[PDB]
Amino acid sequence: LTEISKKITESNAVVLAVKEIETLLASIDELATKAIGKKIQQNGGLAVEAGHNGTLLAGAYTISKLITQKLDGLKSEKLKEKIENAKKCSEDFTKKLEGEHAQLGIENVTDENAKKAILITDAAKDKGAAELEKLFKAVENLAKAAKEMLANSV
Amino acid sequence: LTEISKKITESNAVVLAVKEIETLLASIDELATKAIGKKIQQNGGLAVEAGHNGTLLAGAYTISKLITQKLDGLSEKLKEKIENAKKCSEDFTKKLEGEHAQLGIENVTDENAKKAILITDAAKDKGAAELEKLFKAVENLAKAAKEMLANSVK
Repeated sequence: LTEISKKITESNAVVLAVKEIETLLASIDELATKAIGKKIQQNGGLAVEAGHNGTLLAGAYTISKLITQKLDGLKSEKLKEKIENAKKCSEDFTKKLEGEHAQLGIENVTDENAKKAILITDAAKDKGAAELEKLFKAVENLAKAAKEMLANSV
Repeated sequence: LTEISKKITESNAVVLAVKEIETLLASIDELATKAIGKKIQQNGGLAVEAGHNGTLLAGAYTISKLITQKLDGLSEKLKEKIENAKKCSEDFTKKLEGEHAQLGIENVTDENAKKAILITDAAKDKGAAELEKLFKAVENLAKAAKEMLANSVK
């Protein structure tokens, strides 16, 4: 019974650490679905302001660089393959954004190009969003396995 | 007792839900410290691109509203700590809206963006002071939630 408390707390530490990565991905999705081409509006809400998404994409870039860092701190023989798959997907996403600097690494990034980078429901998603979509799937799979380990401990 | 396990899972759900809010705040701090006045750089990293922070602030505004929603989703022990954080989250959102003249444009200067979301900014008079209070209210809420989970696991 002394082993169970040690097993529950340490497996919950993985669930908490994975939740951090899940939420970082959700914040990118929130920037993509709500903030692209927008500006703060008088009396609340967002108003349309097309084509100046350069600093917003720098923010998604920085969060992608936080996501791989969190994946590096994860270390479990059962989750080794699922963790390493998420880390490769997180690096691919960051590298794809870097490769599209000609269109994404400017101030006046168009709404279309910003969506192609970070909006996973974008039709073309050929400037990073397809890599972001794989990163979502890899992290969701890692979360499901971690949540099952905590349920088996309890 | 088998009933204790019900206490562990339900109190761990609170820890997970608060961690989600903490991470949303960390993403805003990551936008503030790294992305303001920046753009994606060829070969990696971020390059200087002053101003044009308007859509980045729209993203911080959107994440601030997600934080308020998550605080609404939250335990008769933590009611005052939850209500205090919810009040701080609404104050932060309302402060950003009130500064729409300087924050609700395309070409938001680096200085004004930092006054809004960079809690280490010296002036911090366009929202960052409210953000700093929100950080403190959430970290105090997190400490209380993890203390309740530690009492359950023993």
